[PDB]
Amino acid sequence: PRSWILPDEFQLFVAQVQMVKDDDPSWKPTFIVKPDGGCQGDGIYLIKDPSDIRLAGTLQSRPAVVQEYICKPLLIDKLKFDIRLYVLLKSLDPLEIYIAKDGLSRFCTEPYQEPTPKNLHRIFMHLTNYSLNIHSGNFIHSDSASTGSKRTFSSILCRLSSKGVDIKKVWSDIISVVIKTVIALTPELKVFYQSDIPTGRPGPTCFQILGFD
Amino acid sequence: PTGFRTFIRSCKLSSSSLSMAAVDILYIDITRRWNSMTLDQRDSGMCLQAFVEAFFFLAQRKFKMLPLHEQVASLIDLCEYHLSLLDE
Amino acid sequence: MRECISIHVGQAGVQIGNACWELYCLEHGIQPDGQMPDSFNTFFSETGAGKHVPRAVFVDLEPTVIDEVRTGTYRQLFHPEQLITGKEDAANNYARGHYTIGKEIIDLVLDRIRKLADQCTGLQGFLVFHSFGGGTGSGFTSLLMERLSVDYGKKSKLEFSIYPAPQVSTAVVEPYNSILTTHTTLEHSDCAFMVDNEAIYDICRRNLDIERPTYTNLNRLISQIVSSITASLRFDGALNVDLTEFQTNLVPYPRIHFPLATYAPVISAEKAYHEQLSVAEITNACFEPANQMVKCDPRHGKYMACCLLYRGDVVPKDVNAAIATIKTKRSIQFVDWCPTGFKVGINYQPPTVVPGGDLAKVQRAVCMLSNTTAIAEAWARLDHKFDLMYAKRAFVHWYVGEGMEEGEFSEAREDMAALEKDYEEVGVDS
Amino acid sequence: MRECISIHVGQAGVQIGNACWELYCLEHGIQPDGQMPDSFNTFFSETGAGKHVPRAVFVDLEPTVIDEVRTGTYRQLFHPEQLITGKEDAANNYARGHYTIGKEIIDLVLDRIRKLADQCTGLQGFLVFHSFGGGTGSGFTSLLMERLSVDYGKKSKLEFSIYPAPQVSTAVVEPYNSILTTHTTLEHSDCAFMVDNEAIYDICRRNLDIERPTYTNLNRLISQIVSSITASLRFDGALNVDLTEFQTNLVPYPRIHFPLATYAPVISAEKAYHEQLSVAEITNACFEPANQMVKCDPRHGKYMACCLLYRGDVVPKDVNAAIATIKTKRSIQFVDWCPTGFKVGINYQPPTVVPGGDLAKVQRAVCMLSNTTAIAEAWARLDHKFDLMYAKRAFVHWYVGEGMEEGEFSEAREDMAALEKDYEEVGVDS
Amino acid sequence: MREIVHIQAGQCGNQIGAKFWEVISDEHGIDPTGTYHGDSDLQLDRISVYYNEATGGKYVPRAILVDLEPGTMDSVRSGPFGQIFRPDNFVFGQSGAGNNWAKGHYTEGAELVDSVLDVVRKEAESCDCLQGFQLTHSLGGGTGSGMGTLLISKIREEYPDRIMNTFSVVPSPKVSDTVVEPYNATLSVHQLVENTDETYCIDNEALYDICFRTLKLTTPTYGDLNHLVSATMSGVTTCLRFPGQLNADLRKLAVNMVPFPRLHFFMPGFAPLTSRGSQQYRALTVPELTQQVFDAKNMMAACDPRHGRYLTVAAVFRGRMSMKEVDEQMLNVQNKNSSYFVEWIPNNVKTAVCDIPPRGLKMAVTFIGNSTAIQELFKRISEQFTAMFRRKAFLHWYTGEGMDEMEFTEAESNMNDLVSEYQQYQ
Ligand SMILES: CC(=O)O[C@H]1C(=O)[C@@]2(C)[C@H]([C@H](OC(=O)c3ccccc3)[C@]3(O)C[C@H](OC(=O)[C@H](O)[C@@H](NC(=O)c4ccccc4)c4ccccc4)C(C)=C1C3(C)C)[C@]1(OC(C)=O)CO[C@@H]1C[C@@H]2O
Ligand SMILES: Nc1nc2c(ncn2[C@@H]2O[C@H](COP(=O)(O)CP(=O)(O)OP(=O)(O)O)[C@@H](O)[C@H]2O)c(=O)[nH]1
Ligand SMILES: Nc1nc2c(ncn2[C@@H]2O[C@H](COP(=O)(O)CP(=O)(O)OP(=O)(O)O)[C@@H](O)[C@H]2O)c(=O)[nH]1
Ligand SMILES: Nc1nc2c(ncn2[C@@H]2O[C@H](COP(=O)(O)CP(=O)(O)OP(=O)(O)O)[C@@H](O)[C@H]2O)c(=O)[nH]1
Ligand SMILES: [Mg+2]
Ligand SMILES: [Mg+2]
Ligand SMILES: [Mg+2]
Repeated sequence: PRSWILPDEFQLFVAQVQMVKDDDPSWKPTFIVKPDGGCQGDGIYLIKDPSDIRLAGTLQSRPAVVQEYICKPLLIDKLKFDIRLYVLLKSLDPLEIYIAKDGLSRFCTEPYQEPTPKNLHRIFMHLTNYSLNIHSGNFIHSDSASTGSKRTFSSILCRLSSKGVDIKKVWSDIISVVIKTVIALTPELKVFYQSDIPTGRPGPTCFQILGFD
Repeated sequence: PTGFRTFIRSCKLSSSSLSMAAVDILYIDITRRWNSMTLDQRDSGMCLQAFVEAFFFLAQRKFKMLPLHEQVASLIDLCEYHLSLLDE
Repeated sequence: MRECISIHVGQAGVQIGNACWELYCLEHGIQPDGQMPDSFNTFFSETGAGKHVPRAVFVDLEPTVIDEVRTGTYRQLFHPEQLITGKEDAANNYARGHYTIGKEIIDLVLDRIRKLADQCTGLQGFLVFHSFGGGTGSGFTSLLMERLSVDYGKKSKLEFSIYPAPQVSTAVVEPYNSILTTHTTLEHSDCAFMVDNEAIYDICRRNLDIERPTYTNLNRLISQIVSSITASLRFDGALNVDLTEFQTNLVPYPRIHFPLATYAPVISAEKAYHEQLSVAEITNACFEPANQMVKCDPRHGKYMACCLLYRGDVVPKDVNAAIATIKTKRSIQFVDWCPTGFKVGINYQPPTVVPGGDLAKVQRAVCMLSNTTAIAEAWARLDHKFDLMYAKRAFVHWYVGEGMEEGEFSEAREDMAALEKDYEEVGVDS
Repeated sequence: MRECISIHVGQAGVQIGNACWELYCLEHGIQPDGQMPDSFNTFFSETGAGKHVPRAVFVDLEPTVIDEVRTGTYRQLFHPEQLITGKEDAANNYARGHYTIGKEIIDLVLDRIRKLADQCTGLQGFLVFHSFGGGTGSGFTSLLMERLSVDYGKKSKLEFSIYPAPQVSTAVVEPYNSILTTHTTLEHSDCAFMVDNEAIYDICRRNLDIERPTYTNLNRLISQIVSSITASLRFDGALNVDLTEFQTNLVPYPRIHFPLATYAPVISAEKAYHEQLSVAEITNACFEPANQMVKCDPRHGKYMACCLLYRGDVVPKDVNAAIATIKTKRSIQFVDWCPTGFKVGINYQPPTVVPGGDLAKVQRAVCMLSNTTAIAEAWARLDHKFDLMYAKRAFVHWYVGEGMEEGEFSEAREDMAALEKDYEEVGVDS
Repeated sequence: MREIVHIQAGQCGNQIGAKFWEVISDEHGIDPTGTYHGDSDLQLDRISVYYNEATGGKYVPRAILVDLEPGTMDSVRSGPFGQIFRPDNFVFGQSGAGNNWAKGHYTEGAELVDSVLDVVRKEAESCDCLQGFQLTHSLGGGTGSGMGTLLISKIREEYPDRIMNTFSVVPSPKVSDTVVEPYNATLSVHQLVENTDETYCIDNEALYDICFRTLKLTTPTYGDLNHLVSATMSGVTTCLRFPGQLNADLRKLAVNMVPFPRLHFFMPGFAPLTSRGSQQYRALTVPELTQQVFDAKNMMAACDPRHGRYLTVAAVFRGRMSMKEVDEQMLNVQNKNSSYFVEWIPNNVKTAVCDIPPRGLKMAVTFIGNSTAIQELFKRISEQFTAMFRRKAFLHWYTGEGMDEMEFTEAESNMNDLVSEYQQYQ
């Protein structure tokens, strides 16, 4: 989804929102603000207008990202869930990418509803972070791979196929977006590899395990 | 800046329309913009994204009235041809 | 209830303001410390202790020109916070004073200007003193003007500026800055008053008979003209020209607001005992090609509006006689659409003489303001210099480094060309 | 018959009290020996032989700060029983000031307070000066206020506190004490004015030009504010405001009693001879979001209520004109449910300038007690720091080891969050 | 009021304490004979913090001096300011316990610890309000490292509510004059971690570095090294004995230095140490003191702070400066070197100000720094210890002096746990 970098691109974000609103008065977007250095969902909040950005304080010097919020995800048991997939990058030259057949599906602890001004503050129904949902009273710890707030991605895929959904196409497009992210992100890694491990000098080989959300 | 000028002189992108002064002005403007963009204001030199912007501008200058995918790619092909001539 | 605020910006503005305020203090009897040993209300604000503080703010993006004011003779006169100074000089760069260094000092100047305006009930306009061909005087002046319209909209913005000479220059980057200041002096000003140093040098050499003059005499002449402009707001006389009547009688069309200033009874002490400086003589001396303070031939163009500000022992009948005889010679030709092109003001106060000056004591003086189409000749040479410099991109990297694009260069050149076209076309007859 | 009793706790409290009582002695005309060479029957009591004993108790947990007063300039001023000191300090520990050492010295302070309050006929209320993250100044103040409310209910208790600064801090355990002490401030004090050291440093640098200030200048500024508050009780004049009157007018709801203090004519005695301090000038300077004594900006808040206290040559006509002028401005905005958002007060006594100070002998001065919703920013900042430690459970073992349970921290956090939401909800529009 | 009882142990402890007592007596204005000859009314207000008033304007320190060799007692007694001490505070043995920690902790120390504790109780009970004790010793010998552990273990249970400091000298790898010395250190750190409120690591090689580099001293001696330790000792407790804008007692320093109970090892420093021919070329300001106070060159411990990150910083300034300048300087450090600071402690620096400066000087600071880099010292000793323990070396002495094999393993486990827990918060 389209993104803006604060505080550098705040004016561009405001101008774009204003122009689209003028073009479409019925347009009621929802944006999500996430800190660059923030992890585990800390500092991430939801806004409906560019003016809703908290621009008064000492915490605004940190760069942030404003992103178009996906207001309509798939819901399983009326709970919006995200998928953590483990991807192996074997080498940059030649490029080698491997994708695990199973992942971890993390579910929200509250029923999902479309973003409204009355439920923006409800982080449990809008954030799928495990560290944030674990403190909720509705979090369920289950040893089964198909129940609880944390499940296996293969189980979710097979439940989806039980409704007649082509899981092969789903897996194909997951593979496509994963490979697309890796190729989009590779060139800076080749630059960093050259900077840190110059050609002609002894050095170890490198690989990585990445968690795609 | 020496790297940019060597690149320009190697892939022969310079011509009557684009002289050395214009190349230097473009380099200075791009470097200043990308240094100011980052949180740290030193950024002594040019990162990769600024080089991507410069390559986009150069590809826009050449091969006019062409799609963007055809652009950049055409300039890459020309630069590779000139490099192959250079090493050969 | 007729207060005016002056904004001396840049080195040239500061050292013209020194002479301006010396002359003002002498005229109104104010000592260099602020105590008199009404008329003084336009330029001075009175406090409880009887101390008169000047109604002006000094701004420069460097200390070296202001500390002389703060440690000189007139050090107890100005408010300590009205002398605003920066830390790093603009280094003859428009972008330096408009985008990078001048952006850190604009807030203090705006706050002090708002503080000054809070003390005025009959505020009339602003008297911006600056100079083209300089980093601060071209960039910070633009920033200040732009924002002084966003804030005070209907107020007047009178501009006194120094223009580059035909062949006598100081910096190799003068055409760039002077072209870039065209936007601000065009669509953020009401009357742009221009003077170049070469013409005042010639005037000093011929009239006052000074072989090697310097900036002080030039600034004193500028102060005399500025005092003549506002001499009606403070003193009393027969015909009084207000600030708004001046520009409603001098500016024909909105974009044509670039008058020309002249001061006739410019004479040394020795050569004044022999010449009877009657009203006709000085009135004719105003209409002399070798007497204008911008190097341009007034016979190579039209005459649109004329304002004659008389001070001293001037009876209106003699003014009518001088105007009548002026409209007889064919060497001074006007525009057919202005059958009446003469505005007259008469005030009683004679001009004053500062100690250690180069101007003789006289009992009548005339300041002449002319809206002539001979300024395009001045702009054309500078435009040619700019094109020659810009054909091979020269010094442009300095401007681009501080945050300016080449679109600014192109647009400024186009704007100047359009203004020149407008001036050339307004001279046609129909 | 208009008596107030002063209490000063901790090093900050005692030093502020020194400044304040020197100011009162200079004002009413009392030598440091308590004997003059009426208006004093609110901070002083007269014995048989002309002595004037102040109505204040100095309490501290460590000997040095009080011992400085015991052997100093004002040695023969306080009844030595009124000077109270312990044996060991709280060591920046709220638990020590509340549960371990404060309870060991709570009897003497109450006995002396009773002895002082039995010597008065009508008691307006107590005054308490302290800190907010200091240990003794938090814990012992909490204990003292908790017992004072029980023993002297339905009686005013106004407190002046030094809230922790957003950036500079003199301690590492500051947020813990600050968060734990905002329960008696919320539920045991009838009013509370908080000042920030950083704001006073900025004010001293910008206004008084004091490059390197010490704590004495800050304390003198607080002394000026406190004298401004309790001026309609001692001296007479125009419209007079007592403690109950401005408490009613400035506290809309019982949970909102956190105003901000401002003193407009802060002049370095060298800018005084260059500007006039009219009623409009000082009234505008009070509302300027730079001359504020805490690090909050009203521009990101709404002005819930306003109290103005004028001293010197002030007439109601100028006050009304200035209030109207403030009303017209749209940059500063009030909430909607107070059409009349001001309570004004005029006194005749000019402010007193102490020797070796930083102020100037002005003719009129104004003190602003402004209730806005911007304070929610400041607490928030402090709030953040607090949890940034409590997540790692840092430095908690000290507080736990001195009779304080683990639940008090979370209780105070929840209380402070509730107060923040309460202050935010009143800013909504109808 | 708020008096401290001083204890010296070993040769290193006795010499450092003698220099310290000369320093404090000069500061408070005390004759070597024991009289007061000084020009100030503030030198005698809190004199009841180190001294006791005997008959006829005589002042006698606390100064419990202990040793198992009766040579250091004679060295201290016949020596500058050596009759200033009470005659019966000298508790001396008959043999210096060799270089054996077992001897001074189990056999020779046992027959003298009771004798010491009698005089310790006798002095303490003559105090209005005992703030605490402080011990100066070295962790490389038998008498020092054994007595300063046995005595501290029995002083802590007797007065659990008081304050206990220790200016210990941690053994250095390069400057080594003892063979069995690592053993002693490994057997002491684990008792200096649960029995003392504070502990200052004073490595000798850092003192030599300061003398060679900062002071341009060709030939330093032990007196020059002890001068710095005495300066830091005085700067730690100045706010208990002279007035200030922001006082900082020992307990106030403790409460905002140790985030957790066992993180009480610090790095000392003294701000204005310059030279003798560079003085004229310097200006005595707050910013320059803060610059020579936070450098990995003015630190009295041999571990680079750049290798770790500070958890907390103290700064007991002494002089008539301004508070705004101090606060501004502290905000610059933290903003400039952000990486060298724990993120979960905002404003890690705790400040203080005392008016009276040390004689001659018009401004000084004492920097106390809790840093994770201190773990280096421990991980530098353990390795050596292991190098000598896998092949049992010099262990017959300790084994025959009553100890058993398991104590060494327990001590190594405790020290390893301390290193790991200090690394946890990095
Ligand atoms: C040329 C000159 O001006 O000499 C000064 C002096 O200022 C210098 C040389 C002194 C001098 O110190 C040293 O030479 C020195 C040598 C080795 C190790 C440590 C110090 C001085 O000895 C130290 C002495 O300082 C004091 O008097 C302090 O009060 C100090 N006094 C003692 O330690 C002391 C105690 C008992 C008997 C004699 C001295 C002190 C410091 C902290 C707390 C209490 C007291 C002074 C002014 C000097 C000399 C004499 C050269 C310095 O002293 C200190 C530690 O502040 C070393 O760097 C500082 C500043 C100067 O460079
Ligand atoms: N007639 C006068 N011309 C002046 C005076 N001072 C400067 N100048 C002219 O101005 C030009 C130089 O520009 P300035 O140095 O005054 C401009 P400023 O100081 O504002 O720019 P920076 O160099 O960026 O500081 C040059 O033509 C000078 O002859 C003056 O007092 N009178
Ligand atoms: N504006 C002032 N703030 C002060 C002053 N003295 C201290 N303080 C502030 O107080 C805070 C430090 O805590 P205090 O000095 O109040 C400690 P207190 O004596 O109350 O308790 P103990 O810890 O038992 O000594 C910190 O915010 C200082 O800036 C002063 O004179 N003026
Ligand atoms: N700074 C000082 N370090 C010292 C001094 N004396 C010794 N040392 C250092 O400490 C170590 C030896 O300390 P000591 O001889 O005082 C140990 P102690 O006498 O307590 O042990 P025993 O051998 O059991 O008697 C060794 O590293 C020495 O270089 C001294 O006076 N000052
Ligand atoms: Mg200049
Ligand atoms: Mg205290
Ligand atoms: Mg020994």
